[PDB]
Amino acid sequence: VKVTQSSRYLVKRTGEKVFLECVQDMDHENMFWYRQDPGLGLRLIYFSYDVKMKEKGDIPEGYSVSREKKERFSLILESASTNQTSMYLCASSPSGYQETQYFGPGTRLLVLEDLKNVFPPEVAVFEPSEAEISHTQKATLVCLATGFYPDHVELSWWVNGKEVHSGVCTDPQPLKEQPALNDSRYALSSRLRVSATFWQNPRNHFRCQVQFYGLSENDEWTQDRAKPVTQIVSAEAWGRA
Amino acid sequence: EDKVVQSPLSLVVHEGDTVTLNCSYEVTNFRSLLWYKQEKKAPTFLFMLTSSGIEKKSGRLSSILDKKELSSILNITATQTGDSAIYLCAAYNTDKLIFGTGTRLQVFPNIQNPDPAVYQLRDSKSKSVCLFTDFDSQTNVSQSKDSDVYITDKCVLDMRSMDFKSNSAVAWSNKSDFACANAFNNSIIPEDTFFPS
Repeated sequence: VKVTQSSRYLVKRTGEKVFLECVQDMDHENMFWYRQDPGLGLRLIYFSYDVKMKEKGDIPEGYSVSREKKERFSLILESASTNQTSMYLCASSPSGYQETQYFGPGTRLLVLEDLKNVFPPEVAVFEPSEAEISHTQKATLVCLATGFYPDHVELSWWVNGKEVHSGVCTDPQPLKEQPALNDSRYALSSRLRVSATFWQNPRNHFRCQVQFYGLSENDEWTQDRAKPVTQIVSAEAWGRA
Repeated sequence: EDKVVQSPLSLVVHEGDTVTLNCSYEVTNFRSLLWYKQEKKAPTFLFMLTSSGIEKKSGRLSSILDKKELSSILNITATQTGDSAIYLCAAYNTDKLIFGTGTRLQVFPNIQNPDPAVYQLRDSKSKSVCLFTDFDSQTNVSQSKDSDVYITDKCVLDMRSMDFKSNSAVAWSNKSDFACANAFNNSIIPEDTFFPS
Protein backbone atom coordinates (compact mmCIF):
# COMPACT_ATOMS: atom_id res chain seq x y z
CA VAL A 1 0.00 0.00 0.00
CA LYS A 2 2.99 2.30 0.61
CA VAL A 3 6.19 1.02 -1.00
CA THR A 4 6.59 -2.17 -3.11
CA GLN A 5 9.49 -4.32 -4.32
CA SER A 6 10.56 -7.36 -6.43
CA SER A 7 9.44 -10.83 -5.37
CA ARG A 8 9.48 -11.32 -1.62
CA TYR A 9 11.88 -14.25 -2.10
CA LEU A 10 14.64 -14.90 -4.62
CA VAL A 11 17.24 -17.67 -5.07
CA LYS A 12 20.21 -17.05 -7.39
CA ARG A 13 23.56 -18.57 -8.33
CA THR A 14 26.94 -17.20 -7.28
CA GLY A 15 28.32 -15.06 -10.11
CA GLU A 16 24.92 -14.15 -11.55
CA LYS A 17 23.89 -10.53 -12.20
CA VAL A 18 20.91 -9.86 -9.94
CA PHE A 19 18.29 -7.12 -10.28
CA LEU A 20 16.10 -5.99 -7.39
CA GLU A 21 13.35 -3.44 -8.03
CA CYS A 22 11.73 -1.09 -5.58
CA VAL A 23 8.53 0.57 -6.77
CA GLN A 24 6.68 3.16 -4.69
CA ASP A 25 3.11 4.45 -5.11
CA MET A 26 3.55 7.46 -2.81
CA ASP A 27 5.10 10.06 -5.11
CA HIS A 28 8.12 10.46 -2.79
CA GLU A 29 11.36 12.08 -3.93
CA ASN A 30 13.75 10.15 -1.68
CA MET A 31 14.45 6.42 -1.98
CA PHE A 32 16.88 4.21 -0.07
CA TRP A 33 18.31 0.67 -0.34
CA TYR A 34 19.27 -1.23 2.81
CA ARG A 35 20.26 -4.72 3.68
CA GLN A 36 19.27 -6.28 6.97
CA ASP A 37 21.33 -9.00 8.64
CA PRO A 38 21.21 -10.76 12.04
CA GLY A 39 23.29 -8.91 14.62
CA LEU A 40 23.88 -5.96 12.29
CA GLY A 41 20.39 -4.56 11.71
CA LEU A 42 19.84 -2.13 8.83
CA ARG A 43 22.80 -0.91 6.82
CA LEU A 44 22.40 1.67 4.08
CA ILE A 45 23.71 0.59 0.65
CA TYR A 46 22.67 3.50 -1.62
CA PHE A 47 20.16 6.33 -1.65
CA SER A 48 18.64 8.76 -4.13
CA TYR A 49 17.28 12.23 -3.34
CA ASP A 50 15.66 12.66 -6.76
CA VAL A 51 15.31 11.27 -10.28
CA LYS A 52 18.68 10.39 -11.86
CA MET A 53 20.43 11.16 -8.55
CA LYS A 54 22.29 8.61 -6.40
CA GLU A 55 24.77 8.63 -3.54
CA LYS A 56 26.70 5.77 -1.97
CA GLY A 57 25.59 4.73 1.51
CA ASP A 58 27.71 3.00 4.14
CA ILE A 59 28.18 -0.29 2.30
CA PRO A 60 27.92 0.34 -1.46
CA GLU A 61 30.61 -2.19 -2.46
CA GLY A 62 29.34 -4.96 -4.75
CA TYR A 63 26.18 -2.99 -5.56
CA SER A 64 24.95 -0.58 -8.24
CA VAL A 65 21.78 1.50 -8.44
CA SER A 66 19.80 3.48 -10.95
CA ARG A 67 16.96 5.95 -10.45
CA GLU A 68 15.56 6.32 -13.98
CA LYS A 69 12.07 7.28 -12.81
CA LYS A 70 10.68 8.88 -9.66
CA GLU A 71 8.65 5.85 -8.64
CA ARG A 72 11.42 3.26 -9.07
CA PHE A 73 14.82 2.59 -7.47
CA SER A 74 16.76 -0.33 -8.97
CA LEU A 75 19.45 -2.25 -7.09
CA ILE A 76 21.95 -4.30 -9.06
CA LEU A 77 24.37 -6.98 -7.87
CA GLU A 78 26.89 -7.16 -10.67
CA SER A 79 28.20 -10.58 -9.62
CA ALA A 80 26.25 -12.16 -6.75
CA SER A 81 28.40 -13.40 -3.88
CA THR A 82 27.23 -15.76 -1.12
CA ASN A 83 27.82 -12.99 1.42
CA GLN A 84 25.23 -10.90 -0.41
CA THR A 85 22.63 -13.36 0.88
CA SER A 86 20.43 -11.00 2.92
CA MET A 87 17.11 -9.29 3.46
CA TYR A 88 16.99 -6.29 1.10
CA LEU A 89 14.76 -3.43 2.15
CA CYS A 90 13.83 -0.35 0.10
CA ALA A 91 12.35 2.77 1.67
CA SER A 92 11.09 6.14 0.52
CA SER A 93 10.44 9.54 2.07
CA PRO A 94 8.86 12.79 0.90
CA SER A 95 11.01 15.85 0.23
CA GLY A 96 11.39 17.92 3.38
CA TYR A 97 11.00 14.77 5.48
CA GLN A 98 13.99 12.79 4.29
CA GLU A 99 14.21 10.96 7.59
CA THR A 100 10.65 9.62 7.77
CA GLN A 101 11.32 6.56 5.67
CA TYR A 102 8.51 4.23 4.71
CA PHE A 103 9.74 0.70 4.01
CA GLY A 104 8.52 -1.73 1.38
CA PRO A 105 7.97 -5.43 2.21
CA GLY A 106 11.51 -6.43 1.31
CA THR A 107 13.15 -9.12 -0.76
CA ARG A 108 14.89 -12.07 0.82
CA LEU A 109 17.80 -13.08 -1.43
CA LEU A 110 19.70 -16.35 -1.18
CA VAL A 111 22.84 -16.80 -3.25
CA LEU A 112 24.11 -20.36 -3.78
CA GLU A 113 26.92 -22.02 -5.74
CA ASP A 114 24.22 -24.05 -7.50
CA LEU A 115 20.53 -24.83 -7.15
CA LYS A 116 20.67 -28.62 -7.04
CA ASN A 117 19.22 -28.69 -3.51
CA VAL A 118 16.11 -26.63 -4.34
CA PHE A 119 12.96 -28.65 -3.51
CA PRO A 120 9.27 -27.70 -3.35
CA PRO A 121 7.23 -28.61 -0.24
CA GLU A 122 4.89 -31.51 0.20
CA VAL A 123 1.73 -30.31 1.91
CA ALA A 124 -0.75 -32.19 4.11
CA VAL A 125 -3.79 -31.22 6.17
CA PHE A 126 -4.60 -33.00 9.44
CA GLU A 127 -8.18 -32.96 10.77
CA PRO A 128 -9.51 -32.03 14.27
CA SER A 129 -9.62 -34.66 17.01
CA GLU A 130 -13.12 -35.73 18.03
CA ALA A 131 -11.83 -35.41 21.59
CA GLU A 132 -10.96 -31.75 21.08
CA ILE A 133 -14.40 -31.18 19.62
CA SER A 134 -16.31 -32.68 22.55
CA HIS A 135 -13.98 -31.27 25.21
CA THR A 136 -13.71 -27.66 23.95
CA GLN A 137 -16.43 -27.18 21.29
CA LYS A 138 -13.58 -26.02 19.05
CA ALA A 139 -11.75 -27.74 16.21
CA THR A 140 -8.12 -27.25 15.16
CA LEU A 141 -6.84 -28.17 11.72
CA VAL A 142 -3.09 -28.45 11.17
CA CYS A 143 -1.24 -27.92 7.90
CA LEU A 144 2.27 -29.35 7.47
CA ALA A 145 4.63 -28.23 4.72
CA THR A 146 7.68 -30.49 4.58
CA GLY A 147 10.84 -31.24 2.63
CA PHE A 148 11.32 -27.81 1.06
CA TYR A 149 14.43 -25.79 0.27
CA PRO A 150 15.22 -22.97 0.59
CA ASP A 151 13.01 -21.59 3.39
CA HIS A 152 11.14 -19.39 0.90
CA VAL A 153 7.41 -20.15 1.35
CA GLU A 154 4.14 -18.37 2.12
CA LEU A 155 1.37 -20.43 3.74
CA SER A 156 -2.31 -19.45 3.58
CA TRP A 157 -5.65 -20.96 4.58
CA TRP A 158 -8.65 -20.91 2.27
CA VAL A 159 -12.15 -21.62 3.55
CA ASN A 160 -14.93 -22.02 0.99
CA GLY A 161 -12.75 -20.43 -1.69
CA LYS A 162 -11.72 -17.35 0.30
CA GLU A 163 -8.53 -16.67 2.28
CA VAL A 164 -8.97 -16.47 6.06
CA HIS A 165 -6.81 -14.87 8.76
CA SER A 166 -8.86 -15.17 11.94
CA GLY A 167 -8.07 -18.25 14.02
CA VAL A 168 -4.80 -18.88 12.15
CA CYS A 169 -1.30 -19.23 13.54
CA THR A 170 1.68 -20.21 11.38
CA ASP A 171 5.16 -20.93 12.80
CA PRO A 172 7.26 -17.78 12.47
CA GLN A 173 10.29 -20.05 12.03
CA PRO A 174 10.72 -23.34 10.12
CA LEU A 175 12.20 -26.52 11.47
CA LYS A 176 15.32 -27.92 9.87
CA GLU A 177 14.53 -31.54 9.06
CA GLN A 178 18.22 -32.40 9.46
CA PRO A 179 19.64 -29.77 11.82
CA ALA A 180 23.19 -31.16 11.51
CA LEU A 181 23.24 -30.37 7.78
CA ASN A 182 24.22 -27.09 6.12
CA ASP A 183 21.72 -27.61 3.33
CA SER A 184 19.00 -29.22 5.45
CA ARG A 185 15.51 -29.04 4.01
CA TYR A 186 12.74 -27.34 6.00
CA ALA A 187 9.36 -27.98 7.54
CA LEU A 188 6.64 -25.53 8.55
CA SER A 189 3.35 -25.97 10.41
CA SER A 190 0.22 -23.86 10.70
CA ARG A 191 -3.01 -24.13 12.61
CA LEU A 192 -6.53 -22.98 11.81
CA ARG A 193 -9.03 -23.21 14.66
CA VAL A 194 -12.77 -22.90 14.13
CA SER A 195 -15.90 -23.56 16.19
CA ALA A 196 -17.01 -27.20 16.43
CA THR A 197 -20.31 -26.26 14.76
CA PHE A 198 -18.44 -24.80 11.78
CA TRP A 199 -16.22 -27.89 11.50
CA GLN A 200 -19.21 -30.18 11.80
CA ASN A 201 -20.77 -28.76 8.63
CA PRO A 202 -19.41 -31.02 5.86
CA ARG A 203 -20.26 -28.43 3.18
CA ASN A 204 -17.36 -26.36 4.57
CA HIS A 205 -14.19 -26.77 2.52
CA PHE A 206 -10.71 -26.11 3.99
CA ARG A 207 -7.55 -25.72 1.93
CA CYS A 208 -4.00 -25.10 3.10
CA GLN A 209 -1.92 -23.45 0.32
CA VAL A 210 1.83 -23.02 0.24
CA GLN A 211 3.37 -20.69 -2.32
CA PHE A 212 6.93 -21.93 -2.90
CA TYR A 213 9.53 -19.58 -4.41
CA GLY A 214 11.93 -21.59 -6.54
CA LEU A 215 13.47 -21.49 -9.99
CA SER A 216 12.26 -19.40 -12.89
CA GLU A 217 11.83 -20.35 -16.56
CA ASN A 218 15.32 -19.09 -17.39
CA ASP A 219 17.11 -21.13 -14.71
CA GLU A 220 18.83 -24.28 -16.00
CA TRP A 221 17.93 -27.78 -14.83
CA THR A 222 19.60 -31.03 -15.86
CA GLN A 223 18.57 -33.38 -13.05
CA ASP A 224 16.18 -36.33 -13.23
CA ARG A 225 13.57 -34.95 -10.87
CA ALA A 226 11.07 -32.29 -11.94
CA LYS A 227 12.44 -28.76 -12.08
CA PRO A 228 11.68 -27.13 -8.69
CA VAL A 229 9.94 -24.09 -10.10
CA THR A 230 8.00 -21.45 -8.22
CA GLN A 231 4.64 -23.10 -7.57
CA ILE A 232 1.70 -23.57 -5.22
CA VAL A 233 1.26 -26.87 -3.37
CA SER A 234 -1.91 -27.51 -1.40
CA ALA A 235 -3.95 -30.03 0.55
CA GLU A 236 -7.61 -29.93 1.53
CA ALA A 237 -10.35 -31.38 3.75
CA TRP A 238 -14.11 -30.96 4.32
CA GLY A 239 -15.95 -30.65 7.59
CA ARG A 240 -17.38 -33.75 9.17
CA ALA A 241 -20.39 -34.43 11.28
CA GLU B 1 26.55 10.66 14.87
CA ASP B 2 28.04 7.66 16.53
CA LYS B 3 25.54 5.78 18.74
CA VAL B 4 21.93 5.02 19.72
CA VAL B 5 21.33 2.91 22.84
CA GLN B 6 18.06 1.10 23.49
CA SER B 7 16.77 -0.41 26.72
CA PRO B 8 15.69 -2.92 27.75
CA LEU B 9 17.27 -5.47 25.39
CA SER B 10 14.20 -7.69 25.62
CA LEU B 11 10.93 -7.91 27.50
CA VAL B 12 8.28 -10.65 27.87
CA VAL B 13 4.90 -9.64 29.29
CA HIS B 14 1.30 -10.75 29.52
CA GLU B 15 -1.41 -8.99 27.52
CA GLY B 16 -2.75 -5.99 29.40
CA ASP B 17 0.59 -4.85 30.83
CA THR B 18 1.94 -1.35 30.12
CA VAL B 19 5.51 -1.37 28.82
CA THR B 20 8.07 1.41 28.54
CA LEU B 21 10.88 1.39 26.01
CA ASN B 22 13.89 3.68 26.26
CA CYS B 23 16.28 5.20 23.73
CA SER B 24 19.29 7.38 24.38
CA TYR B 25 21.44 8.93 21.68
CA GLU B 26 24.93 10.30 21.29
CA VAL B 27 25.02 11.93 17.89
CA THR B 28 26.64 15.04 16.48
CA ASN B 29 24.24 17.27 14.55
CA PHE B 30 21.18 15.53 16.02
CA ARG B 31 18.05 16.61 14.15
CA SER B 32 15.35 14.11 15.06
CA LEU B 33 14.57 10.75 16.64
CA LEU B 34 12.37 8.10 15.04
CA TRP B 35 10.58 5.00 16.31
CA TYR B 36 9.83 1.97 14.13
CA LYS B 37 7.95 -1.26 14.78
CA GLN B 38 9.47 -4.27 13.07
CA GLU B 39 7.12 -7.25 13.47
CA LYS B 40 9.01 -9.34 10.92
CA LYS B 41 11.75 -8.01 8.61
CA ALA B 42 10.16 -4.76 7.32
CA PRO B 43 10.12 -1.79 9.72
CA THR B 44 6.89 0.16 10.17
CA PHE B 45 7.28 3.90 10.80
CA LEU B 46 5.62 5.03 14.05
CA PHE B 47 6.88 8.44 15.20
CA MET B 48 9.29 11.25 14.41
CA LEU B 49 10.26 13.57 17.25
CA THR B 50 12.06 16.89 16.87
CA SER B 51 10.90 19.02 19.80
CA SER B 52 11.38 18.28 23.49
CA GLY B 53 8.39 17.54 25.69
CA ILE B 54 5.81 17.19 22.91
CA GLU B 55 3.99 13.86 23.16
CA LYS B 56 3.08 11.98 19.99
CA LYS B 57 0.17 9.61 20.56
CA SER B 58 -1.07 6.86 18.29
CA GLY B 59 -3.75 5.02 20.26
CA ARG B 60 -2.04 2.86 22.87
CA LEU B 61 1.40 3.91 21.57
CA SER B 62 2.95 7.19 22.66
CA SER B 63 6.35 8.78 22.57
CA ILE B 64 8.18 11.85 23.80
CA LEU B 65 11.65 13.35 23.40
CA ASP B 66 13.87 14.99 26.00
CA LYS B 67 16.79 16.65 24.22
CA LYS B 68 18.28 17.86 27.50
CA GLU B 69 18.59 14.23 28.64
CA LEU B 70 19.36 12.99 25.11
CA SER B 71 16.62 10.41 25.38
CA SER B 72 13.20 9.29 24.22
CA ILE B 73 10.51 7.03 25.64
CA LEU B 74 8.09 4.80 23.76
CA ASN B 75 5.15 3.76 25.95
CA ILE B 76 2.64 1.05 25.07
CA THR B 77 -0.45 0.72 27.25
CA ALA B 78 -2.70 -2.34 27.57
CA THR B 79 -0.41 -4.48 25.43
CA GLN B 80 -1.80 -6.99 22.95
CA THR B 81 -0.17 -10.08 21.47
CA GLY B 82 -0.03 -8.17 18.17
CA ASP B 83 2.36 -5.65 19.77
CA SER B 84 5.04 -8.36 19.75
CA ALA B 85 7.89 -7.04 17.61
CA ILE B 86 11.34 -5.55 17.67
CA TYR B 87 11.01 -1.81 18.31
CA LEU B 88 13.74 0.27 16.66
CA CYS B 89 14.95 3.71 17.62
CA ALA B 90 16.87 5.76 15.03
CA ALA B 91 18.53 9.18 15.15
CA TYR B 92 18.69 11.45 12.13
CA ASN B 93 21.91 13.49 11.93
CA THR B 94 20.98 15.60 8.84
CA ASP B 95 22.77 12.99 6.70
CA LYS B 96 21.40 9.50 7.48
CA LEU B 97 19.51 7.38 9.99
CA ILE B 98 21.60 5.95 12.82
CA PHE B 99 19.77 2.85 14.03
CA GLY B 100 19.71 1.40 17.52
CA THR B 101 19.93 -2.36 17.92
CA GLY B 102 16.29 -2.69 19.01
CA THR B 103 14.18 -3.84 21.96
CA ARG B 104 12.51 -7.17 21.50
CA LEU B 105 8.99 -7.22 22.94
CA GLN B 106 6.97 -10.43 23.30
CA VAL B 107 3.41 -10.20 24.55
CA PHE B 108 1.78 -13.50 25.60
CA PRO B 109 -1.94 -14.07 26.01
CA ASN B 110 -3.13 -14.25 29.59
CA ILE B 111 -4.81 -17.65 29.62
CA GLN B 112 -7.43 -17.39 32.35
CA ASN B 113 -8.73 -20.95 32.18
CA PRO B 114 -6.07 -23.24 30.75
CA ASP B 115 -7.21 -26.59 29.40
CA PRO B 116 -3.92 -28.24 28.48
CA ALA B 117 -4.34 -31.24 26.18
CA VAL B 118 -2.47 -33.26 23.59
CA TYR B 119 -4.74 -34.28 20.74
CA GLN B 120 -3.98 -36.75 17.99
CA LEU B 121 -4.93 -35.45 14.53
CA ARG B 122 -5.23 -37.69 11.45
CA ASP B 123 -4.33 -36.96 7.78
CA SER B 124 -7.11 -35.82 5.41
CA LYS B 125 -5.63 -38.16 2.77
CA SER B 126 -3.93 -41.23 4.29
CA LYS B 127 1.15 -39.82 8.87
CA SER B 128 -0.39 -38.20 11.94
CA VAL B 129 0.47 -35.25 14.15
CA CYS B 130 0.07 -34.42 17.83
CA LEU B 131 -1.36 -31.08 18.90
CA PHE B 132 -0.41 -29.70 22.33
CA THR B 133 -2.86 -26.89 23.01
CA ASP B 134 -4.68 -24.63 25.48
CA PHE B 135 -1.76 -24.39 27.92
CA ASP B 136 -0.89 -21.22 29.84
CA SER B 137 1.70 -18.87 28.42
CA GLN B 138 4.33 -19.72 31.02
CA THR B 139 4.51 -23.34 29.76
CA ASN B 140 7.68 -23.89 27.66
CA VAL B 141 7.80 -26.27 24.70
CA SER B 142 11.17 -28.00 24.33
CA GLN B 143 12.61 -28.87 20.93
CA SER B 144 12.86 -32.56 20.05
CA LYS B 145 15.61 -34.83 21.40
CA ASP B 146 15.33 -37.17 18.41
CA SER B 147 16.16 -35.83 14.95
CA ASP B 148 13.36 -37.96 13.45
CA VAL B 149 10.82 -36.18 15.65
CA TYR B 150 9.74 -32.63 14.81
CA ILE B 151 8.39 -30.20 17.38
CA THR B 152 7.41 -26.60 16.72
CA ASP B 153 7.56 -23.74 19.18
CA LYS B 154 4.33 -22.49 20.72
CA CYS B 155 2.22 -20.22 18.55
CA VAL B 156 -0.69 -17.93 19.55
CA LEU B 157 -3.89 -17.96 17.53
CA ASP B 158 -6.71 -15.47 17.84
CA MET B 159 -10.33 -16.42 17.28
CA ARG B 160 -11.23 -12.75 17.06
CA SER B 161 -15.02 -13.00 16.95
CA MET B 162 -14.85 -15.20 20.07
CA ASP B 163 -12.42 -12.91 21.93
CA PHE B 164 -10.45 -16.10 22.47
CA LYS B 165 -6.70 -16.64 22.16
CA SER B 166 -4.91 -19.94 22.61
CA ASN B 167 -1.39 -21.40 22.55
CA SER B 168 -0.35 -24.53 20.73
CA ALA B 169 2.62 -26.49 19.49
CA VAL B 170 2.73 -29.33 16.98
CA ALA B 171 4.72 -32.56 17.04
CA TRP B 172 5.05 -35.20 14.34
CA SER B 173 7.14 -38.16 13.24
CA ASN B 174 6.85 -41.26 11.09
CA LYS B 175 8.80 -43.35 13.62
CA SER B 176 7.16 -46.47 15.07
CA ASP B 177 8.06 -45.45 18.61
CA PHE B 178 6.25 -42.11 18.30
CA ALA B 179 2.93 -41.49 20.03
CA CYS B 180 1.12 -38.45 21.41
CA ALA B 181 1.59 -39.91 24.89
CA ASN B 182 5.38 -39.45 24.58
CA ALA B 183 5.58 -36.65 21.97
CA PHE B 184 6.25 -33.78 24.40
CA ASN B 185 8.24 -35.79 26.96
CA ASN B 186 11.25 -33.48 26.72
CA SER B 187 8.93 -30.65 27.85
CA ILE B 188 7.49 -29.92 31.29
CA ILE B 189 3.74 -30.00 30.80
CA PRO B 190 0.96 -29.71 33.39
CA GLU B 191 0.26 -32.84 35.42
CA ASP B 192 -3.43 -32.61 34.51
CA THR B 193 -2.82 -32.43 30.75
CA PHE B 194 -5.68 -34.21 28.94
CA PHE B 195 -4.48 -37.23 26.88
CA PRO B 196 -7.43 -38.78 24.98
CA SER B 197 -7.34 -42.55 24.36
